[PDB]
Amino acid sequence: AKLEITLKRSVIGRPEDQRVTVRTLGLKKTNQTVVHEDNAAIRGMINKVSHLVSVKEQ
RNA sequence: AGUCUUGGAGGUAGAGCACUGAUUGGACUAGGGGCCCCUACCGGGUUACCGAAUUCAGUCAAACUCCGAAUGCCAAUGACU
Repeated sequence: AKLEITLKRSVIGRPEDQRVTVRTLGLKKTNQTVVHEDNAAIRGMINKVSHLVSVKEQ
């Protein structure tokens, strides 16, 4: 299915490894709501971070 | 470029004491002197006077490895952004 991905959190103050992964999700600023499909590829990014992001299912 | 995917290369942290060294303690002991006895340093007895090896347990390492993670790196492979 689909799921929404937002930010509670800014990227400034976080390492370089977790910085570009935010860029690849389409997320640039804070509070930028972005929807994608429930796939294990994007789930692996969330499982890698899970703490800049408040996840949102449907 | 990132994530997931399978595939490795590699010998730290850890852990182990099998190699390397270090080192505890007991049993045991070649052998060694010593109380010295009998006495050509020659015949043999003796102790906790030591003791190599010996095995039993016991620790220890930046330059000890039979072992060995997380990650990080080169990948192929598709998928997504």
